[PDB]
Amino acid sequence: TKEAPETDTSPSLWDVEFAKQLATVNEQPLQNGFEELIQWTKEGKLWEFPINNEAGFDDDGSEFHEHIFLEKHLESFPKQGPIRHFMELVTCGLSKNPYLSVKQKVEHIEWFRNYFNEKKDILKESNIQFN
Amino acid sequence: ETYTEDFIKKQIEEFNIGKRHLANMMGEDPETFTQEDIDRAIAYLFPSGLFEKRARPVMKHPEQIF
Amino acid sequence: LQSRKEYEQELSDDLHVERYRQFWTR
Amino acid sequence: SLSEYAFRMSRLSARLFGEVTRPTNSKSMKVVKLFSELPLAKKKETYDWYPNHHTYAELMQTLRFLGLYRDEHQDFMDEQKRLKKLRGKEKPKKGEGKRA
Amino acid sequence: EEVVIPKKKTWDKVAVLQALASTVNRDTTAVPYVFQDDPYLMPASSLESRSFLLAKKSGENVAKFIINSYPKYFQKDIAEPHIPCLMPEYFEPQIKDISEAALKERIELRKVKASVDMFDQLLQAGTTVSLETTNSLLDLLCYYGDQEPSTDYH
Amino acid sequence: HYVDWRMWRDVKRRKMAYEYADERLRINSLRKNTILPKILQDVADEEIAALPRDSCPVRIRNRCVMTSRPRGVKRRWRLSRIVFRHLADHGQLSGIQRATW
Amino acid sequence: ERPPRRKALPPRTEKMAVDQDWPSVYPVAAPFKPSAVPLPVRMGYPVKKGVPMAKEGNLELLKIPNFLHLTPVAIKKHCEALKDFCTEWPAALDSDEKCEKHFPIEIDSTDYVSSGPSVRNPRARVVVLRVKLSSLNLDDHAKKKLIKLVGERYCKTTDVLTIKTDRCPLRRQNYDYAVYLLTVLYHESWNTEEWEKSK
Amino acid sequence: KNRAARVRVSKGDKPVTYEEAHAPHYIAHRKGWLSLHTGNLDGEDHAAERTVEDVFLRKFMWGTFPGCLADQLVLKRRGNQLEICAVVLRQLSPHKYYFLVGYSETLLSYFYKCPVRLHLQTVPSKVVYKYL
Amino acid sequence: VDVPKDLTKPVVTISDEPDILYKRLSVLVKGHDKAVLDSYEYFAVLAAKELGISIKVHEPPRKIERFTLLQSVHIYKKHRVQYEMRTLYRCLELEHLTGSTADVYLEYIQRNLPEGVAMEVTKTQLEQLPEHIKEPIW
Ligand SMILES: [Mg+2]
Ligand SMILES: [Mg+2]
Ligand SMILES: [Mg+2]
Repeated sequence: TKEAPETDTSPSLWDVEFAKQLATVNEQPLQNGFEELIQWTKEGKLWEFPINNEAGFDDDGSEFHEHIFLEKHLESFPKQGPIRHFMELVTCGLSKNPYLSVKQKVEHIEWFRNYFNEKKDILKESNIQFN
Repeated sequence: ETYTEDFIKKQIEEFNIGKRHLANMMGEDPETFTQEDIDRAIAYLFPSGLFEKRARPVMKHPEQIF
Repeated sequence: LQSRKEYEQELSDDLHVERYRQFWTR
Repeated sequence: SLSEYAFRMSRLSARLFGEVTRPTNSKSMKVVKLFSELPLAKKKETYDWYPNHHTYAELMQTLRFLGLYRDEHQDFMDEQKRLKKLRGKEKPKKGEGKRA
Repeated sequence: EEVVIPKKKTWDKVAVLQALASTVNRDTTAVPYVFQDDPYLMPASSLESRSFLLAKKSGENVAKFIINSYPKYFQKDIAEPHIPCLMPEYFEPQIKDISEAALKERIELRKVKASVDMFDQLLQAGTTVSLETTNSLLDLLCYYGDQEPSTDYH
Repeated sequence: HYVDWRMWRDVKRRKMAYEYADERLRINSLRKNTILPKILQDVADEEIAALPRDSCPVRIRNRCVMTSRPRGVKRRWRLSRIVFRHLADHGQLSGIQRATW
Repeated sequence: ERPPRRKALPPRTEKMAVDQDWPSVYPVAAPFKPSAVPLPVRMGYPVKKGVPMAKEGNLELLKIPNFLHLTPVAIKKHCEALKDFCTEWPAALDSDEKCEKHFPIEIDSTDYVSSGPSVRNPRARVVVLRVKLSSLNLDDHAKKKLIKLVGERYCKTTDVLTIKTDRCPLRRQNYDYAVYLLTVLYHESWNTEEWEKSK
Repeated sequence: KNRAARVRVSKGDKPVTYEEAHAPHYIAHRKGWLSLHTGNLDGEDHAAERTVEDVFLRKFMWGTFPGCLADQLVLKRRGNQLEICAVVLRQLSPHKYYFLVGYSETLLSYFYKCPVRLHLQTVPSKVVYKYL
Repeated sequence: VDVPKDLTKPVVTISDEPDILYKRLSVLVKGHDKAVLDSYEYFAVLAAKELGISIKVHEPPRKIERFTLLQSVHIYKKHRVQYEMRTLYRCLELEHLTGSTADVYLEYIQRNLPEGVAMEVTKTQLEQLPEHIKEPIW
């Protein structure tokens, strides 16, 4: 037969409709209770057993180090001083939060970076330099 | 409700028919199936945790029930 | 009375990023 | 209240387990607690405390109009409202009320 | 000493149910499972066998009509994991711009009248149309013969 | 279509508090510590007080989801004591029964 | 009305033989159908000089989670088809001690089955790691330092170190963190620092 | 005098079913629960949501089958499955009953985002446990 | 006589990946009804025996939670109605189970879990030492 089918090209409506007619001849009503659950599981209506409480939930495929080690996001912040100490508590708290995704945790970190940029004048009067 | 002898006779007939069906479900010989085996089968097939035992599902001889 | 010591002010080395970064896989 | 060996060993353990390393008083430890847990409002119990009464009432109202749901309570008020119009106790028009 | 660990066996998500269904056979004393297993509701004729299924399918079509007519009441998802097949369907186009990209949306929605009118408007505006987009329009029009696909209600 | 205006006001309070929860938490974090300078804390105090009043979580009142009763509410079922008994006494609540011992 | 009122058919229990294949009647879990169960079962508190209510129109039998779909005949037949789905446990690990020698690390995870539309459960993310220090390549110095680092996570009576990780949202992420903590704790215990001479 | 879910004694001509006859101090002794779910079990969450769903279903089925229900509903939950068991009368034509079953199963499945099965048990007349 | 001639068994593929060993499975089932748990215990025990799975069964002590509510809609404080929610337990201890064997048994019993019954499965997984902990690097 053909070596390399044109799978890249999207099939036309005629091809799609023809496949539907193929499923019609094989379509029959449910015969017993088992067939109903089999159809529901295939359609995704019914839960997949054994029970997995994380079925269908994967927060962007994040690794454990992304959630816990957040020091890579404190580069812009000062390396020493009260700001670094304050942000260390925030990063420590965020590393212990299982209800926030990595993207959400970065938003909290970025919020203080923008907040201190707007408040540079106040920090300068307190002998603190930000950026 | 008045239970005539004809009504009781039909109940015993259904009890005998049902008893053989019950033994078929449990995979036991109907000829050797006893009254105690009926209660064990009934309790498993229809688990009821009602505190009063008289409110639980029961399958006895019609003479003992009526 | 304020107690300040030399070792109490030493920052802990971030061994996760440097020393034990190779352990994040396998 | 610890020796040098105990203090540094404890501080080393905090770095290993990701706890607080720098000496922090009780007041500033609340910042750790604030970000370790969801706020009270963000909890699913708070913002989803009530069922969507708009969804429930309007759906049954729409289904009643479609005839697929018979609201016995609503039919009671419609009949009672109808009898008041015959009795003359009809709702006055807004703006053009009894008092002007 | 070395211990041998047996190879892991993999099976489809519905393999267990298919295995269990093999144990039981069909029931000779019962009507088809699609019908209700109630003596008053069991069909008593081949005519009733067809009519009851049609009546039951009529109810689903009516229910599907209300969901699509009023999607606002069924947009709250509380199922974990999410169920795409238990959500309202949208058939109206969501892009009102007159462009080739927006035209392809109506082509996927099988709106023959909307597609043919927009294609003429796109051609009158002078903007070029891709050959694949033009070919896609032909397939929709040729298959349905320039007729609207059957819908639940207008 | 809520039970009454008091329930409707509570929904507005809950909705607003959810929207401002992230912003309020971040600002309140600057205030609950002794590390930041007092000048920065005083600015944060004014900023959090400039947020809308109904955004405060303290103004949220747990009410019965059926009859909007302010008090006598079981938090597990979110029902008032009167409504809870009505469902429980009819056997419509799973696993709930009269207690005798 | 051209015909009379519709007449309900006799229940199909009368057409069931005494040697019928019962599991076919109840393939899956189904509510109690009086017209489908050929048993003269009665349930309900009887009135004075009365009898328990018949199975027909009996709501009490409808509220029982009946096991008619899990008869002992069916259970033995169900497991026959499931034998191909399982794997043989290794005969080398005859006892628990043999398991400990070859697999000294034990991981505990919990799964919850609850009825509802949502399967999410926050308690499933917890991963517990237990390992005996005797099975680790530890010398005198590292073992003494390891106990101090972990604190109460090590039980001296059982010589078992327990690490509980629940920071990450996912169970798999917590499993990696537990393995990571054991790796770091072991290597850090071996490391000898200059300040340790002040002990 | 206690008045909760207690049908007062009539002149002997009031028919009452098995559930309606028993007082609330019988829900663990002589009658069961009309709904079964793991919401109220110890260490189980989502108890409040299940209660609201149960209340809606009873009112929905009451209006979806006007004058058809002969007894209280029975609600069962096994994982994602939701089964509703009802005892209805043999007055409405089977064509109308089948239409509602298809309609109710589809509408509730899309409303609660979970599969729903409805089981009907027809009776010739409303079952009378005793005459009060 | 209308029996099927040939039956298509479900496809099971023996992968090259090694299986996971479960040391123990503590299947705890909670419910409001003791008879249902007893019936479910019989189903679970019988299923385990036919599958060649070692199982030990014991009953954890039950938990009863009681709370007090006012009886009258208005005043009358001295009169109360007290409710309870009894939680009955039943622990199943499976031992020496592989990953595939535990996967099939749990699916068979979870799908057959009666309504009103919740299950908490504690899975103990046996693992070898990580390759990084074989020898120190310093
Ligand atoms: Mg009003
Ligand atoms: Mg308050
Ligand atoms: Mg009194």
